[PDB]
Amino acid sequence: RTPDGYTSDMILTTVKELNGKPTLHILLIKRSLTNAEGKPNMEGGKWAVPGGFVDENESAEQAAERELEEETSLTDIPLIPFGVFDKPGRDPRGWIISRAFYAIVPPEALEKRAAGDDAAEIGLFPMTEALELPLAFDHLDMLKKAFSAITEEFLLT
Amino acid sequence: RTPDGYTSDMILTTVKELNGKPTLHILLIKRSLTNAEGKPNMEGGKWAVPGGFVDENESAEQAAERELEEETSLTDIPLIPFGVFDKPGRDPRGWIISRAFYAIVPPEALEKRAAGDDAAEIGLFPMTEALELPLAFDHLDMLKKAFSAITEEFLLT
Repeated sequence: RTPDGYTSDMILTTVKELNGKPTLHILLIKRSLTNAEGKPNMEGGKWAVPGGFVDENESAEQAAERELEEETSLTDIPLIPFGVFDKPGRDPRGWIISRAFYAIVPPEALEKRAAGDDAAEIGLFPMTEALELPLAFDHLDMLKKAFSAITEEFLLT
Repeated sequence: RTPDGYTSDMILTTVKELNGKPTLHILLIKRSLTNAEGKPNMEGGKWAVPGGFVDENESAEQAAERELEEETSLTDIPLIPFGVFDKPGRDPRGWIISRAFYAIVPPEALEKRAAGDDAAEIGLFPMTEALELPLAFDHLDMLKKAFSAITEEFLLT
């Protein structure tokens, strides 16, 4: 018995004004209602952080650097590791181990994707609102641990 | 293509006097010359940190807590995560992802194992000497990143 997958998942954040106050926002992507065959999707309709499967010939970091660019065209962004999500059962599709990173990027690239041609599918949420969404997998746990770590970094300054 | 394994690897350290100076030591375990069949062992004869494979029904943390007890009978020891070692090729046996932890324990349990009935096989090394050993897999990289993190924690006090 070996693992079914390794993923690189990204808490992608920015700071922007909500009601004239600087507020931490997160980019999230709603899972399709259907899979490729047109039947009901696992975790269908639930919001997920951006990310993807890591390839045999890369590190989770390399996969996160790539997935950052595919989703936003950002390129010179350090990704901060903040955990591993490996709790048995986290992903119903099998034994999948997630390496989780956060990044703090300028708001404009995230607004572009939330407003582009996938708009119904992508949102830029204040983090307190994101925490109340219907979230895929253990992603609520991911967001709570990221929020906490990011906040504690912001507090130290 | 999925991963071949997930491991929980432990940098197990203590502080004790070497030439009347308090020095960081590490417990390491020499890999057998042979595998179970009696033929040459992968990474045979090379020193490795304690650790083991994580089971489908546990977290890497649970596996580290267990492996701490099997190797030393310590039980109330917080394990500090310090990285993931996922670099392609790190383990010749396949695609194996390591979740790495450190712990700082009292010297006596580590001295017991280094002096017990596996004595030729187990050593408690000053960390600077451990860094020069013939080390299995990427464990040199693991020890250098642990040493660095542990030192920077000790410096903050």
